[PDB]
Amino acid sequence: DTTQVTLIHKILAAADERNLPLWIGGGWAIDARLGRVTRKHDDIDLTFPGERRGELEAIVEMLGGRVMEELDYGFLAEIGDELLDCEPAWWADEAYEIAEAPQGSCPEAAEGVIAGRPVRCNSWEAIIWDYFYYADEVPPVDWPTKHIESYRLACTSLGAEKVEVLRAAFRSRYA
Ligand SMILES: NC[C@H]1O[C@H](O[C@H]2[C@H](O)[C@@H](O[C@H]3O[C@H](CO)[C@@H](O)[C@H](N)[C@H]3O)[C@H](N)C[C@@H]2N)[C@H](N)C[C@@H]1O
Ligand SMILES: Nc1ncnc2c1ncn2[C@@H]1O[C@H](COP(=O)(O)O)[C@@H](O)[C@H]1O
Repeated sequence: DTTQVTLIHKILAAADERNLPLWIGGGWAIDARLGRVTRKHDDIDLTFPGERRGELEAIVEMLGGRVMEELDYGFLAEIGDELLDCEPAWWADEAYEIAEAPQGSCPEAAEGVIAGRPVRCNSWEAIIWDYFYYADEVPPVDWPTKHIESYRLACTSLGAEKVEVLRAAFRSRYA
């Protein structure tokens, strides 16, 4: 969506004004790290400081949107027709961390680009990590192409050995 790209800019601009860091996650995070739009994305994934949820909600409402229901891992919001999938991160020692995610999931540096603009986005490890859950719940043979090819891009970018080490950590933690 041209709509999603512009909505991302609008959200980040509003967050910047509030000195509120926000990380782009999921599909858009992959494209941000690649610096190229590769794929339609169902929604916009956001990671936010859990202790400043109120400020994110205010941004959403400022933009004519609304906060919808709680999710198992965060909350859902909406601007126009577009859905915002929002997950909190919490201050660790010198960075924010998503609960039950790899260390370094919310890097301070803006390490991606969307439509020429630098953006904060979740790490490759954090991105990959969520595919592990997905694989436990949905047989990868039933994954749509949009998710399959994005997963493979992430694996290509991170490297096969690092992915398998991360998978081992995932399996071990949840066994
Ligand atoms: N960090 C711990 C959590 O990791 C994963 O959640 C991940 C969710 O599955 C992600 O949501 C995605 O998957 C959900 C379905 O689970 C879709 O409804 C949603 N549109 C899609 O973006 C969401 N965008 C990020 C979140 N980390 C696990 N599925 C649940 C776990 O509690
Ligand atoms: N049905 C699902 N169950 C669990 N995880 C999912 C599901 N769909 C997507 N995901 C994960 O969430 C990430 C972000 O999805 P998206 O918001 O569609 O970009 C994907 O890259 C997958 O890792």
